[PDB]
Amino acid sequence: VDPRLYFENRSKFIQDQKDKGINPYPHKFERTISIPEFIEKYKDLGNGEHLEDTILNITGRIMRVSASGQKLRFFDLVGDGEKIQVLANYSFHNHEKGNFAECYDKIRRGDIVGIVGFPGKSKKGELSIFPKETILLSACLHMLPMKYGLKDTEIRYRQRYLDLLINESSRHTFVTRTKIINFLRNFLNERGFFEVETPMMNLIAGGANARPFITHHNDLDLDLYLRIATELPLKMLIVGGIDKVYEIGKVFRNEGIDNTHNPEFTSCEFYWAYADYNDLIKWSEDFFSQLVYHLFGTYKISYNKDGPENQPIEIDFTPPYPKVSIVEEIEKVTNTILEQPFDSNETIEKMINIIKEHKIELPNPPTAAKLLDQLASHFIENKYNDKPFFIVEHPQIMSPLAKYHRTKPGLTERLEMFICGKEVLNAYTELNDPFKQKECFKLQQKDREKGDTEAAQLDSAFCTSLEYGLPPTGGLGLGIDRITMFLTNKNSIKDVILFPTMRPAN
Amino acid sequence: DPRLYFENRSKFIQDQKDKGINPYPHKFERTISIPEFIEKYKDLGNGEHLEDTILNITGRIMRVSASGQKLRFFDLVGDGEKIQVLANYSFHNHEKGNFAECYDKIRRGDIVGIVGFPGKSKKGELSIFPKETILLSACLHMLPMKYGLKDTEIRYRQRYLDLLINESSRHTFVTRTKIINFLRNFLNERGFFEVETPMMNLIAGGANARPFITHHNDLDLDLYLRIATELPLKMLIVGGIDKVYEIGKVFRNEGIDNTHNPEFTSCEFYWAYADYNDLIKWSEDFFSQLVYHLFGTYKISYNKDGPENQPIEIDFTPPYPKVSIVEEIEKVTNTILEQPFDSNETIEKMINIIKEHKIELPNPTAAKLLDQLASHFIENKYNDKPFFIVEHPQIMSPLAKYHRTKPGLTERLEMFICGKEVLNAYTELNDPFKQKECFKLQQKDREKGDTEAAQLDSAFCTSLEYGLPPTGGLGLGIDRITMFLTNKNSIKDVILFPTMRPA
Ligand SMILES: O=C1O[C@@H](CC2CCCCC2)Cc2cc(O)cc(O)c21
Ligand SMILES: O=C1O[C@@H](CC2CCCCC2)Cc2cc(O)cc(O)c21
Ligand SMILES: N[C@@H](CCCC[NH3+])C(=O)O
Ligand SMILES: N[C@@H](CCCC[NH3+])C(=O)O
Repeated sequence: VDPRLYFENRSKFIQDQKDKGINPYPHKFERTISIPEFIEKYKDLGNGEHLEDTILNITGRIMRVSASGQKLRFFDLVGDGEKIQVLANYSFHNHEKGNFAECYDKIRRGDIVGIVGFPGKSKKGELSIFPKETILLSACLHMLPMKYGLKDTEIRYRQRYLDLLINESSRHTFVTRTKIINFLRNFLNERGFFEVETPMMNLIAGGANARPFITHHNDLDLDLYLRIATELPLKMLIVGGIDKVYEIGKVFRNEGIDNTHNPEFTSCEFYWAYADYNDLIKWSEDFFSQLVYHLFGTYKISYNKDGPENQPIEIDFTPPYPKVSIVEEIEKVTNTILEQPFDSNETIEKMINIIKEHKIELPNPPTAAKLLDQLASHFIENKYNDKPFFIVEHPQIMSPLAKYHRTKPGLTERLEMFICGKEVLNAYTELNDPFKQKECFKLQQKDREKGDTEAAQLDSAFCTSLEYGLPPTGGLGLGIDRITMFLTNKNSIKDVILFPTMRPAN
Repeated sequence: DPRLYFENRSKFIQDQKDKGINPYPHKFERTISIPEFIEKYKDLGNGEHLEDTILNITGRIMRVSASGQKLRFFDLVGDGEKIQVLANYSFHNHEKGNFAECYDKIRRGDIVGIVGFPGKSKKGELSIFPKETILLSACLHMLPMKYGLKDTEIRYRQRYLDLLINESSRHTFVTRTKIINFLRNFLNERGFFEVETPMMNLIAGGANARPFITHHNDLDLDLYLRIATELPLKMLIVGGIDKVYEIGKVFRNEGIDNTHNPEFTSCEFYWAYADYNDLIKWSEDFFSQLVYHLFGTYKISYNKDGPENQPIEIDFTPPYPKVSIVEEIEKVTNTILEQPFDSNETIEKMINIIKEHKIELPNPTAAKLLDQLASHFIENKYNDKPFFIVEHPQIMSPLAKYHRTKPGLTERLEMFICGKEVLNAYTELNDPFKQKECFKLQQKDREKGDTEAAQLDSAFCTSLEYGLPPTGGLGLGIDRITMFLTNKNSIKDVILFPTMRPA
């Protein structure tokens, strides 16, 4: 009933041990077997069968406490996601080491224990460790929460260690997460790609449309920005001759937090010399179809799109995926023509009016790209939940770094894969002409002058590298935390990050 | 003069745009790479042409030469390998353009798309014989030669130029990536689990270092970049992930030199039920197996005093020497450092030792004092082999478990190559009551003006109360390890883009 008193009592227990000799936090307990190795080694065992001649050293944490009297104690020992029962029988206690009840009366739920004992099955067939001696390695001073206590509470986030022990689903989630990354690292390695590291602190934060973080180095007396993307120095490396290059790492964007946006998230971006939009389309279908089959043995997975209570939709990752041109589909759904230039007063007022007619949010500032972006967000982004699908060939006012379309004026060779209306992949044929790049950086600075503080600044060091000749390349970005959300059936980005960014408890 | 060169090539590109031809074509389908090309056709004798194999080649032209008007030669470099291109007036497809006009425009550094056949020259240099050559992306500047990158900062700002000219820089970052590749699989074979902890936190803990500050606007919240991955990894051990690690960047806001870049790559792992001794063997196993994986031997050549002096042989054969820090300082300085080490007297004693040896007084707490004594009297004891500094005082190690038999010390180890700290490990402190004792001690030395004194994480202290099992944790400095395995005397030579001033 009273956790504050429970913790105050256990604190006295630890100090009462030190006064009366014992050390409650010993340095080393040489373990002999792990609990998973234990279950494998002795699961194929008969009912009631003991092997009291094989003595083993095993560790773990107590998570269930019960007793069938003063002479038989029952526990649940967990370790590495698995579990065995501890069957402490008074007959098998090494009495030279201490009194049976005095030893086990101290055990509480959460205690980390070292056990010397032998393996066997119970009468009912429960595979158990049968201790000869049990020594406390690291006591748990607090009361562990119940599964109910964490269900719709933020303790999973602020106290992830509780979530990792109590909920089996949590360990499963993050084991899947690093399997997603393990797949992608080798998927690129087996294809001749070269993993690198580009700085996260920069004089200018380019590569995306987002407000950055700013820090300060004292000894240099220099203001550095946290990277919002890895796009530019990776393209500088293609110039350097590394024709197959990529990076898996954290990027930082100082903007709103919600179920799809954590301030720091993991991205992967690879750059592929002598590849284009089509290769990036085929790559995205190849990788996602194989990523999903690698984890599930199927191409169709089910996802609770509307939360856990409501029924799930089924997502079919089987290639090929639908391709939807952003301008012409917005055209069709709205029955209008977006005349070019898309950034003209006529086309901007037009889009303002169709945003106003449908009572959709007006973006501030009403830049032409944000109008198009909200139009695409409100009209084409949730077109398919049955499968992933590509929104392609964005106008050049939206894609300052994408190469212009080879047969469609004003558009780019850009693609974007969505799952359940959530952007998960960004790719395009790279804009490799320094003459046309400055015009998209100087037009972005004027967009910056209108209050669009996401409008990309002028990186000069990157512009100079374009002047030594960037070969025709194709680059693609992956939002890893979002891929993990869908592939682990979680509705929040806080559920696929170990320690998400939270409002402080003060 | 370069300025005129860039402007001619700049005007040259605009001429092509007005003249009709696209100077930056969208797509050239390559059939074969330059590495595959050498592998596929290395064995051809001097003079043979397979005129039937019409191939599509890519690369960067890095040499221009001619023999009259009908013969043109270039060096096509790609993926670190180089082949010849022999353009001859007979094989040229005259339907696509004039021979001389097509090839007079190609200059050193240009990205081209060649369609031709494989063959070896009369002198026997493996060549590609184009029927048609297309400029895919032009080099507008003048690329320097190898000497243009010697006495300059250019390698660090324009790493792409260094990678394109100095063939050794490409070897170093391949080695850097192979180092990390080996370490990840070394841990993964032993059941370790890779995670990613926050880089922005309410508190910067896990090391004795001053952090960077930043601000998240929507939350109106100041956040510190992580100086270590230590504390959030240990709370994951509490969560039941007994073999956890993270290979990533950490940020420390201090001075820059040849072994300090404000952001650097570390690897920390945490191994429950292991100890000071298990980590000692892990370090010896890993560094011996890593060296052998790279070099086929346990002995390395490293120019400790630069390429202008004779190098030394680093023998990574295990085991490595272990040296106690307080014991050795006391022997080498012929003094007695008494406990408490942060007592006024032995603080005054260490200060006087530094004074009569004429060493610089650290901005003078006992832990900073001890660190200075170790740096000048211990840390260069062994250069021919890596060695461990062990059993540090707890005054220095607030997160390390106290030594089980040596009072005042901890079960800590630091490994050094050529006097550079490259590894840090100890038996983790898991008694939460001793932890807050050590964190409150850091605040007293923080009150004396220590920017690098650890502030207490209340989240982390609460974590140990739920029970942190006996654990041994270790930390690697990836960049510094990369330096010694690539024979580099600066950390900037192993970081693709080191932190530097604006141009
Ligand atoms: O995860 C995210 O996805 C990216 C979008 C992602 C699409 C694929 C290419 C890389 C970028 C956008 C974003 C913003 C933010 O402030 C926080 C976040 O977690 C994310
Ligand atoms: O390279 C470095 O190594 C680490 C020391 C290294 C020892 C082994 C464990 C990981 C940390 C110290 C350091 C500080 C700094 O501000 C910039 C830097 O580049 C380095
Ligand atoms: N850096 C991009 C991803 C790669 C786009 C294609 N080069 C982004 O932030 O979305
Ligand atoms: N975080 C430590 C490395 C790990 C030490 C053992 N937990 C450091 O910065 O040196």
